[PDB]
Order: sequence, then C-alpha cells, then structure tokens
Amino acid sequence: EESFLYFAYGSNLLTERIHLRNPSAAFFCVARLQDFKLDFGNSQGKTSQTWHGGIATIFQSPGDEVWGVVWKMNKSNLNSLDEQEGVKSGMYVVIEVKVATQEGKEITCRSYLMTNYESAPPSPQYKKIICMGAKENGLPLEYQEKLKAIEPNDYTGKVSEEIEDIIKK
Repeated sequence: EESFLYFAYGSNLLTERIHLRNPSAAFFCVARLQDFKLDFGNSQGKTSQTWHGGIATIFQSPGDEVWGVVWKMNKSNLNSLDEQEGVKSGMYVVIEVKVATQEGKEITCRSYLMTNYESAPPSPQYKKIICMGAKENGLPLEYQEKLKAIEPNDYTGKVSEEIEDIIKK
C-alpha cells in the first residue's frame, strides 16, 4: 500500500544489478506475462553506451510469454525508478501489467517498454546479466533456455567496471 510492485524481465532480473541503484528492493516473486514477447533494440535508433547492444523491451504477441521477477519497492522510489528507466527522454514508457506466479496467482505490477525502436541484438555482457538473473531467482528452467539461446552482438570492448566484476564472479 505504501510500497509498489515492480515487474522486470531484463537487467533487473539480477538482484546484484537492481540493487546498484535500488539497494532496498525486495524480491517478491517470479511470474509470467502471457501474450507478450521479449525482444531487444535501440531506442529511437540510439545505441546504449552503457550496454553497447540492444536493450530489453516487450510487445504484445499471442502465444508468446515473458517470465520475470516481481520486486517490492517503496513508493518513494517511483520517480527514481522512472528516471532510472529513461521515461523522460522517451526511452521507456510506464506500463501496468497483470502477471501471475507459477501457482496461478495474478499480480498487478508496474513495468516498462519502448514504443519507438528498431530490433538489435544485445551485447554479450547484457545477455550474461539477464541469464545470471534468470538462473539466480529461479525463473522456469525452460524459459532460461530461451534466454541462453539469444544470439548476442560482437562486442568485447571495455564495459561498466561495476558490471565487469558482477560478471566475473
């Protein structure tokens, strides 16, 4: 009531990652988003200089599904999370989603998706982040198979130091 539920399906799948900016986020549960397909891309044609590859987004697609994690956060983080997801610059738009745990319990969450972008593969580093998250929080083993099968781009240049070590370990 005083806190809000955030459903993420990308880099914020990894606890260590979401904790960088949101160290008070609390794992709430794993859930599925039906009729939504995952994808990666360049917002407004721009290539993320943080990840050096497409960034995660979703769109409505019958049959497809997206698995993520519901994180409980304080409502005081609202604006912080929005600005964190580049809403002001048109990068991402705020969305309300209705997902459900593997037990069949539906949950209403806040999430994000780009409305103007061009598909682009993720950097090998961005991919490792999500995979490390999917494994960690125990998303369905099969869904992880889809994430692990993602073809990354050819980037091996320097990357975020505080992200390098997360990946190293």
